[PDB]
Amino acid sequence: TTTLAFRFQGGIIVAVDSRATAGNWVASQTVKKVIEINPFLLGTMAGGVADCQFWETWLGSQCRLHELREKERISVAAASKILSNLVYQYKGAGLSMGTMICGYTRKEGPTIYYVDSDGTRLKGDIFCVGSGQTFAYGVLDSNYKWDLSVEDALYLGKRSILAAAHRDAYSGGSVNLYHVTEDGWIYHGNHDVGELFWKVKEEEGSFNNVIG
Amino acid sequence: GYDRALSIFSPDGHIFQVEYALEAVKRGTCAVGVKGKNCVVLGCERRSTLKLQDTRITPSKVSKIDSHVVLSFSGLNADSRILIEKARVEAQSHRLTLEDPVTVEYLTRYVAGVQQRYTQSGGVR
Amino acid sequence: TSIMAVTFKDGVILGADSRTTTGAYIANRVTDKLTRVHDKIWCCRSGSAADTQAIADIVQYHLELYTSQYGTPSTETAASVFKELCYENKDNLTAGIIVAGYDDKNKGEVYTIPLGGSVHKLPYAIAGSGSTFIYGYCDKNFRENMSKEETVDFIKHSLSQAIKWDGSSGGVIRMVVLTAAGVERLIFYPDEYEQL
Amino acid sequence: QFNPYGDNGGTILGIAGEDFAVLAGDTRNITDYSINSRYEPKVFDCGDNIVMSANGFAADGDALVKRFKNSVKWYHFDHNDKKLSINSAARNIQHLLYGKRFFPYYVHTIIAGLDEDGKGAVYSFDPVGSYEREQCRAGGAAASLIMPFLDNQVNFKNQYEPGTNGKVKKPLKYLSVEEVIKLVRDSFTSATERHIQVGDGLEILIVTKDGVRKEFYELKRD
Amino acid sequence: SDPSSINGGIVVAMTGKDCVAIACDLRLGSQSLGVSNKFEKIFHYGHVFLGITGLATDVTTLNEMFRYKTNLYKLKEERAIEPETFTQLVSSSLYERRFGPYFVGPVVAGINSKSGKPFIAGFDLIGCIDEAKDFIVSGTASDQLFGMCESLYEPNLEPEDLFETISQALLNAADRDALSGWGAVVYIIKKDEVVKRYLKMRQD
Amino acid sequence: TQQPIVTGTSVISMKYDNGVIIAADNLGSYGSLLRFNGVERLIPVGDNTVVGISGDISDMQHIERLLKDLVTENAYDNPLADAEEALEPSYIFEYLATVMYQRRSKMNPLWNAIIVAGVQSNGDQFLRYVNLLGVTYSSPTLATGFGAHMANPLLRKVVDRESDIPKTTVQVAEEAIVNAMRVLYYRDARSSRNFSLAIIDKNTGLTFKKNLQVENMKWDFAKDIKGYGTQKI
Amino acid sequence: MDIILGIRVQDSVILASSKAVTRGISVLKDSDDKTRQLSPHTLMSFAGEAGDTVQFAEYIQANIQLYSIREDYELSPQAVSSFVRQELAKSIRSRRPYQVNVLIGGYDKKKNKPELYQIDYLGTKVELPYGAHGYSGFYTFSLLDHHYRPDMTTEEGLDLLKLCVQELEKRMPMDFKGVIVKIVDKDGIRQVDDF
Amino acid sequence: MDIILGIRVQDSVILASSKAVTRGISVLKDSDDKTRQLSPHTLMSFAGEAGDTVQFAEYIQANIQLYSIREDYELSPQAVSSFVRQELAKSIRSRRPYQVNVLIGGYDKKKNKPELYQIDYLGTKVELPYGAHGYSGFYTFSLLDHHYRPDMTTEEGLDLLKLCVQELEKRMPMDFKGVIVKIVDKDGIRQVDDF
Amino acid sequence: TTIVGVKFNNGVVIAADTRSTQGPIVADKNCAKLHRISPKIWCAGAGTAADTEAVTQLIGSNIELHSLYTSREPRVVSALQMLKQHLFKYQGHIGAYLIVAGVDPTGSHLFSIHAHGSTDVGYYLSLGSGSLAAMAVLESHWKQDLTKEEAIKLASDAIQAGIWNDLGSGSNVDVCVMEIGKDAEYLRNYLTPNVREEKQKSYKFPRGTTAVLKESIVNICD
Ligand SMILES: *[C@@](C)(CO)[C@](*)(O)[C@H](CC(C)C)NC(=O)[C@H](Cc1ccccc1)NC(=O)[C@H](CC(C)C)NC(=O)[C@H](CCc1ccccc1)NC(=O)CN1CCOCC1
Ligand SMILES: *[C@@](C)(CO)[C@](*)(O)[C@H](CC(C)C)NC(=O)[C@H](Cc1ccccc1)NC(=O)[C@H](CC(C)C)NC(=O)[C@H](CCc1ccccc1)NC(=O)CN1CCOCC1
Ligand SMILES: *[C@@](C)(CO)[C@](*)(O)[C@H](CC(C)C)NC(=O)[C@H](Cc1ccccc1)NC(=O)[C@H](CC(C)C)NC(=O)[C@H](CCc1ccccc1)NC(=O)CN1CCOCC1
Ligand SMILES: [Cl-]
Ligand SMILES: [Mg+2]
Ligand SMILES: [Mg+2]
Repeated sequence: TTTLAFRFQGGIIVAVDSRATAGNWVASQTVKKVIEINPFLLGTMAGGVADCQFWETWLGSQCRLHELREKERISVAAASKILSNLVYQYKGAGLSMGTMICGYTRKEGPTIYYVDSDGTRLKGDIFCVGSGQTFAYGVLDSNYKWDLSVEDALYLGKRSILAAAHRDAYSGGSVNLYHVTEDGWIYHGNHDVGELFWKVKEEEGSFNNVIG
Repeated sequence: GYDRALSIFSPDGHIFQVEYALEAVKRGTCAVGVKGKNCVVLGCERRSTLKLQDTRITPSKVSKIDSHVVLSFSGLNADSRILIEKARVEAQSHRLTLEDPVTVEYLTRYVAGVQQRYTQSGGVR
Repeated sequence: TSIMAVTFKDGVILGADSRTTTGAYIANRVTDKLTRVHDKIWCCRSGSAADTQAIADIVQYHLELYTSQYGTPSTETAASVFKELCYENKDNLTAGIIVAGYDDKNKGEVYTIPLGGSVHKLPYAIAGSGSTFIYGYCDKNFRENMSKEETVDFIKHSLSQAIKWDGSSGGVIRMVVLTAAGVERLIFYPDEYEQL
Repeated sequence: QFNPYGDNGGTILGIAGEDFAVLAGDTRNITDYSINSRYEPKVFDCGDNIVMSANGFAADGDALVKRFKNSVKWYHFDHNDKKLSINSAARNIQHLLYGKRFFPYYVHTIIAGLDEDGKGAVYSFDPVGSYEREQCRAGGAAASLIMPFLDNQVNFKNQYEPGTNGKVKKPLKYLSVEEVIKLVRDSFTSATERHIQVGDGLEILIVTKDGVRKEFYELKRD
Repeated sequence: SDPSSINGGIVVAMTGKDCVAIACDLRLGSQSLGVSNKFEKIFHYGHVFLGITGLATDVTTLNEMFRYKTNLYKLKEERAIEPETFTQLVSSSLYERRFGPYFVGPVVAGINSKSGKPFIAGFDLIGCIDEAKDFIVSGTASDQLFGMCESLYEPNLEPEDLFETISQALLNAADRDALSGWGAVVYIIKKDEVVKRYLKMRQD
Repeated sequence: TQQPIVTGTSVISMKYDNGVIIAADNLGSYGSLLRFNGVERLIPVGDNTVVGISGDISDMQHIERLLKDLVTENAYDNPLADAEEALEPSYIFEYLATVMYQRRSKMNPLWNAIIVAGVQSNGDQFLRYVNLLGVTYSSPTLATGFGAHMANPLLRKVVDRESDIPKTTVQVAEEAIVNAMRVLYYRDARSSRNFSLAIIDKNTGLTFKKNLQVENMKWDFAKDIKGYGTQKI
Repeated sequence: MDIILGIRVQDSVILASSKAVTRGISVLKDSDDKTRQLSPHTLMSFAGEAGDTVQFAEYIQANIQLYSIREDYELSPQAVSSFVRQELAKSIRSRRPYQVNVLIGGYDKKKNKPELYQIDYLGTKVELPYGAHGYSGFYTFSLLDHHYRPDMTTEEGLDLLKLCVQELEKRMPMDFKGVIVKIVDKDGIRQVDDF
Repeated sequence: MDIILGIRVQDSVILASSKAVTRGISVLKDSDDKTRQLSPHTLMSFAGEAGDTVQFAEYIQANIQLYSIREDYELSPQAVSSFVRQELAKSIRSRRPYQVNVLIGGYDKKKNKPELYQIDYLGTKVELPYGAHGYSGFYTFSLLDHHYRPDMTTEEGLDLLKLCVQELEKRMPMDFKGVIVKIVDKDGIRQVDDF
Repeated sequence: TTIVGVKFNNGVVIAADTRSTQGPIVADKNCAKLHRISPKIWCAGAGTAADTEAVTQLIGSNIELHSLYTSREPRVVSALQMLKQHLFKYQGHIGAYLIVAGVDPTGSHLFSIHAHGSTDVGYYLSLGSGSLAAMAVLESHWKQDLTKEEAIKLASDAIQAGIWNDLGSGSNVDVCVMEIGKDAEYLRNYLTPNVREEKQKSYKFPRGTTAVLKESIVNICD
């Protein structure tokens, strides 16, 4: 896996790849690694598929129960802490998860929390998670500014996953984009790396290491 | 464990143990709450058949549940301590999990839920 | 394996079962474990099939070269050569061998060579995994200066019981008689020895 | 030390069409280098137009099918004979598998059927309960042999339109039941040739709105 | 720390009507890290072609070794080495290192210049010859290649048709393997002409 | 977690036109020591089922007691215990299969391999296998241990698929079983000469044969074999 | 987690804690605050195993805050340190122990004295003029043995602390991304923003 | 040892190598030059096991210098890289192998072209437009895939290199104490003093 | 592998299957396991494939030089002795399991050799992973005084048992007959009972399907 999310002037960008592996066997190229918890909350998935898939869908059920009981949408902080407290109870049992809880609320504004299976919970502006996280960081960090436009921010997120998809053997397939605003999350399409790589190479003039 | 159902219905559809618990409240010292435009005030009566009292150390009638919520009461004094303790613990538990202090409505809903549970549990009044 | 060698009035007789195993699978049910190193000097092989065969082949070569220079070698001499190979290579060998031979001066003789590579001259000797079940029987029934017929019966009954209790032993009972008269090979099948 | 797991071999394959879906699997059952049975079925009709197969360690496979079949029975009892949809079955199976997260069922599970719009559906699971809907999936011992062939022939991967300078891809289209069965038969004969744990026989279960039909074909017995 | 799967890579070979084809991917990596996308695994000594998968240092070493040996062969014999003879030389050289082997999976391909017969062969790391009428596979996606070849292959394919079959076998096998891909090369070999084509494939 | 102590070797079986045959030797091995010789490893259940067991004997005797108790429990409040509601071979098997899988799931298995042979009430032949792992399978021929490697090949020459079952008589079927037992005595180092055999027919019922011996053995060719390579004497 | 330091001077206690959070070959964050206020005049910094650290710190925070509300009174630094020690002493013989080391800095309002306590994951408590956990101590203790005096001011203590951080930045293998510094005195707890 | 980088541009090859030498919990030196000149137009940087690195580098240096004197001629970068690869390929099956990874940057005077070779301790050689050894590559390769062009100048290559070092200083766990940068071109080898 | 050897009236016959495995994958479907040591001495080999071929070629080479040196036809016992002493020296690390047979001036002979260097004599022998399936047939149908045609039938039947019942063995049956006074006849693919059925579909692609980036003529000439 490679997943990222960063905060900027116009909200939050979230980008992920779509590969699943069992050792060197490429098991799938079309896996959904973003989970739509509600119209204002997103969750990213890295590590074990079952672990991530099961518990993040569980998380959504706990978030729905919050708004039924409290007549109000749950905060990003409280949502992330439910998950982190859950995995802490299982600490040592062997769960494998690297997740990011991203969303907007009135009291918090745009917010991102990193949560992993050894109990770490961190608020932050930029995170990259997964086996190809370092490749994504390299492009994202060197091109990041707070004052990026919505159009440029979407591209940088897309371009950072593409970088990791290319270099990391355990990342690839396609890119899934999301933009989170004050009005909620907006889906910005599935982008196959088969076509996207060559399109980016030609138009941008990058990837000169590859035989054109 | 002591199991007896103490709170039960009567032919006319009343739960006498709950209604007799209201009589204990009627016996208690008066307590009043008034809310203004930008504040709330809690007033409490103290009976004057007790002189030679030490007011420094005597339990106060109004109790802080958290730094932003207070609780007063009327009825059995000993019973009130149990509710106050449970409320204070829940207040700290809420801050721990939700990373935000309780609302007044939430705290009330919790205390009321405890009181209800003691009206249909065996072996308790 | 179950193997033994017994001295008697006229000479010495060697005996053995015919089972070779890989775990619980019988790789050969008609194995010959009694092997010639010289005209009237033979040996019973137990332990690793590869090790015992390689040793016996080297001994036969040594005694053939002995004979070419110094004439017929003694049974003691044959045992010494076996010992030398077993002792000096004790870390790399799994071989339990009994040596038996007939001289005219010394008559019948039996030497046993366990895992360590020590030598022991005895009136009779038993060895192999099946031998453990017949120590009691053989001790109570062995006499010195037995006849040919008596000694054949003693070995037949002994190996019969060893075969009956040991799963690593079975098949036919092979024997080799060593006397002044010459060299005789005997065989005994299950239908006979099982109902003893 | 006692080892609670074993490997019973075999391989399974699921493909989905426009108004149908197939779930195929070989009938051979093995341990180590021995054959246990030349005809031991492992693709089952579970009711409500849902077929299922759990390949790997047979004892865990049977247990899981047995538990899912029973889950369908109680779904009817508790919800007024309502039909269990393929998407609902899939979610239920995740919980069956993840319930034993710390002592897993050692199987690759595949289910097939029709979705609520009448279109063909195939879901596939890992041993601990992850799942995904797909047009195509192979599972088991020969999965690595069959799956890349399916990418090429079902989803037209790496195939471009002739003369278009590798710019236009071969367009996606649904396959007929006749064409799908051809691909299944060829996939298993190829797998039988190159994998020792695959052979003896092939059993295919086809699922349409009319019900569940069966077809059987001989495979090489060496 | 499994020598044969540190760098990654694949090779495949096929026969046709009066022709042979041999193909390989271009990836060289260090486990998960992709390093080079220009690492060709097919070499040739005269008209005899050799592909090698496995540990990359040994791939380079063996190429240099067989260039060495085939150069001396030609000087002494006064002729080019044939595929059948070269196959025996590869086997002898690998078995020489029986208890300290090169971690490789070589594949020979070519046409005998005297008889005109198409020839292919494969080996394990210690030198066992694997001859075939149809196809030979090697590398980290050998399982995938076995499946593609067994279904797609048919006998007596024309050079142009054979190119399509071998290319599709390699591409679809490589896309199901994490350590293989990053480009591909195909060699079509007729009696007295050899065409080399680079394939367009996904770069992840 | 166990290790087996006293053990029993192969159990072999097959189907024929009117029923099923099953056999197993009478030995109880203690490692390499052939300790006990009077051990019955075929256990009948009613007049229509025989259960053959290999592996740990203490666990076998435990299973005997469970089957014995199953008969008793089935008779309770059951007027049709000897008729329509009698214990079927399929009922007996499913019970054992359930137990075997439950025990392996608790990491405390019954260290056995089991074959349930019998005839159903509608005349259908029943033959199915289950072991310590809870693995189950059915086939025209079934065998455990060494029997799986040596007996099955011989028995499959008679009945290779389903359609060969009607074409196989009881005479031909028994002959193939008896031969397979002889072969196991030649080649299995934890087998005995003495064995038991059981036939379950849809017409003639249950026939239980005890104290059978392996006979007509070929050993005479052993006399001609001398040395191990170059020896000529 | 990695670097936590503490210095007690005449009228205050100063805690310095590293900002880095590192997992694998990636620095995930460079602005992490490794501390929790337990009461108005008591502060606890922490370091150790991932997850355990924050879980333990917040659990202690909740318990001390509960006490404050119940009694309408602030526990002394000595009393808080003893409570924390006992919780860690219980933990070490549990099925899964808390792997967390802590420093507690507080100002006792009854005694009008600053106090610094060092407690490790075993429940080993000591009161000290200056303290450190982990590899930090191997540099800072000898340095402070030389330059520390008991009658120093808060400003002198901050300069003394700058000297420690400079040494660690010179000789430590890992980049810990600087420190967050907090002061505890008669007027409570405050953060130094420019360090 | 840890970080070594290489970039080939239009007319030159640029090598950047970390200055830190760390043993245990102590940075023993912050000005270490992890490179050796093999010939006037060929430079080799190195990283790996302590002792092995310098011993190997100087051994290669001595052999290439011996060749130069014997033939009165400078070996090409391709020829030098092949010699180095073979020595490492021999080493890997020795009783005790050299655990050293290298980059070779050179300017071929006959071809008038810059050349960069990456060789690991197994003897795995590749020619590349940009290269790295160790954990550095996990950040720099993706970065260079984006920003690198083949027709860049030496100045453009240095700015591209600054971008790599900045990223490593942000996301790497260890403090590697900056880098020494050297340029190889038609006029030979020179060091950039202010980086 | 399955390999066997059977003696008869006027000579000896050996046989073998033709499957070569690489884990659970079939690497070669028609490989030759019968080896020629000398014209009338042949060898069936199981175990590590490279070892059986290398050891048989080395001894075969030395046997030829020995034959030329002595002006005599080579004996089976000579090949036996050279093979066992070589294999013993390497303490089982050379994984060759051989059945050695042939005719010579002394007569007809049949031996087996194991990897650690032990040898056996017999009228009928079997080695390899399918040796138990083969030995079951041999123990059932072998008798004294077999004819040529009877021995070929028995040998191939024993190999077939391995082909059908052992997952390690498969494909075809190879035979070699060695009769006294006659030339040895090598019967390659004596039985072929595993022919691949016709495929359901031709996978011939339209020309231009594969996307290409570069073309170039390669120079093979000087
Ligand atoms: C990138 C792609 C690499 O990590 C991402 O991190 C993704 C995360 C996304 C998809 C949520 N991770 C994976 O793809 C993940 C990597 C992994 C593997 C194993 C353990 C932890 C992490 N892959 C999986 O989880 C795969 C999913 C596919 C469908 C196979 N699942 C497995 O490998 C399963 C179950 C693993 C498992 C976990 C806990 C207990 C037991 C098992 N294993 C198998 O299917 C077994 N195996 C497959 C190969 O064939 C033989 C049987
Ligand atoms: C009785 C049986 C016991 O005392 C006799 O001593 C006979 C002696 C006769 C044959 C001269 N012994 C055997 O039959 C002997 C038993 C044995 C086994 C292992 C070590 C020592 C003794 N059997 C053998 O030597 C067989 C003969 C082959 C099958 C023709 N060889 C093996 O079983 C080899 C032995 C390898 C070896 C190990 C240690 C020291 C020396 C040699 N083992 C295998 O082939 C391993 N096999 C692999 C598959 O899994 C089962 C084990
Ligand atoms: C039947 C099939 C088994 O009973 C027969 O015995 C045949 C004998 C015939 C072919 C001579 N045996 C095999 O087919 C044999 C099985 C085997 C496997 C492993 C060890 C021993 C026996 N197969 C082989 O020997 C293959 C031959 C290939 C397919 C041409 N070789 C391998 O599988 C090699 C084994 C190499 C080896 C090295 C050192 C000690 C022992 C064996 N293994 C690989 O190629 C696997 N791997 C591929 C990736 O690169 C690294 C090696
Ligand atoms: Cl022997
Ligand atoms: Mg087979
Ligand atoms: Mg990739």
